[PDB]
Amino acid sequence: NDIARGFERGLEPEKIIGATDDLMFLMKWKDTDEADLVLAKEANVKCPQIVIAFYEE
Ligand code: NA
Repeated sequence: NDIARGFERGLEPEKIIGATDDLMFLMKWKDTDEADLVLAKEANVKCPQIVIAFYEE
């Protein structure tokens, strides 16, 4: 889970580009070309609309 502290970077999420197994999302950050793992449990709460756009895919 330590593998997935992307939020601590303090950037704004933009878009989930992937997932893997505790469920994790590869999160892409706004305006940069960078992505890091964050825990789905935590993304649900911090950026629910973005979590949801990932599912409608
Ligand atoms: Na959101």
